[PDB]
Amino acid sequence: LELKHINKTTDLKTDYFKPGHPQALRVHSYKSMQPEMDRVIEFYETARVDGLMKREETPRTMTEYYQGRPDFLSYRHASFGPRVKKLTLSSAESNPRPIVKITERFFRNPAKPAEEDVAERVFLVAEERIQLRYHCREDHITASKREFLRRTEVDSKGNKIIMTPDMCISFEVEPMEHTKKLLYQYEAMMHLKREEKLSRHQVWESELEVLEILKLREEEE
Amino acid sequence: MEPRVMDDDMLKLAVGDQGPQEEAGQLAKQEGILFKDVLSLQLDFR
Amino acid sequence: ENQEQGKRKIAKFEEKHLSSLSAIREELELPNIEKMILECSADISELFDALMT
Amino acid sequence: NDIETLKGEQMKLQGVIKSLEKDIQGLKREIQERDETIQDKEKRIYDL
Amino acid sequence: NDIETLKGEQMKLQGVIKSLEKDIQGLKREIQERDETIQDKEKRIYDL
Repeated sequence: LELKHINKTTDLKTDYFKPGHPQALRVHSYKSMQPEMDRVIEFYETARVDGLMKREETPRTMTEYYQGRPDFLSYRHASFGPRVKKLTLSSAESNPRPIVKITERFFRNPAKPAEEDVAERVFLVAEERIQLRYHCREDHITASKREFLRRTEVDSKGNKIIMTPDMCISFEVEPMEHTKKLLYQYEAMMHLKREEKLSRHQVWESELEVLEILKLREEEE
Repeated sequence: MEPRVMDDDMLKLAVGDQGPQEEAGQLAKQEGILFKDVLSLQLDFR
Repeated sequence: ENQEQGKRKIAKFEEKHLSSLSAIREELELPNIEKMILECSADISELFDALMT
Repeated sequence: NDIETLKGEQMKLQGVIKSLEKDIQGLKREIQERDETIQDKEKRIYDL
Repeated sequence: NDIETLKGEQMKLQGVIKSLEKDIQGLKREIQERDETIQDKEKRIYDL
């Protein structure tokens, strides 16, 4: 621990650290030591393996800024909902916040075309939609946009819900004939459902990492 | 036996028999692999 | 030189027009929607004149 | 035994769907027998 | 993994069993509907 700056007017405590930490702490700005409060945690890219820069945690949302990731992921943001009142568990570890929204913004991949490289990917979990905004080509202003209504595999009557073209809404600058195919969009659903599950798991892992960081800082203090 | 010579009829026959699929999946394959746009052909053991 | 200037003007218009589209998709009042679509078209004409010049 | 029972799971998911379809196929045969009843009465009305 | 796929196979086996249960009762109501129509039009036969 190098520096501790306490601003009494805002009751703000900021800890400036040094390289070489097990969790690679650089900056920890907070007002209270309790979890699920307003805090900013800044890390080191050379010492972290996920390339994470920044995590701003609010009582309702979490935000992660990355750098140098092989999948070009740069931005993650998950909005949580209110907790259902379960009378048997009162711990934040045992009662995670239900994930409502996830938004992942990815760096531009030069190996991919702009209309196929996903610039932004939004999972509305509660309403069950997935929205893709692709990267913008240099000879265009607006970008390709696609909307998908993620339906449950089983309906209310026990039948498998088969894919229909009316569900998929795609705004394309140039209309690709291969993106209107029903098979390509179905493989897109499979990949996007897998990515939504992976993103929710990664957000839960980030919350557990925040809890571990807070426990380690409490032990150090 | 007679070695028959390779034509469009058994080409589309192999396109048919490579994937059983479903009905909406079959329409998806119709949009995906047209006779101009067949991604892969398998004609082994004929 | 001229290509770099055009690229910078294109980038500035891209940022402004993306903000304008975000203003499109959140507005609830019809005269406001029509008026800011009109100023979007005015911005399009301005960028067209910029690249012509 | 994992692969066979997962394969048994997938056919049984198709079995539930096709049984729902086989209900409709069973109705189609009974519609034909209804039409056979339709066909014999109109022939006797026409013979009338 | 073998056990939970076998459990899933059993509860989906209930799925066709209840879906077939709708089938025979669906068959038997239309069986009477065919027979009632034949009984009405064989009365028409006695009229002819």
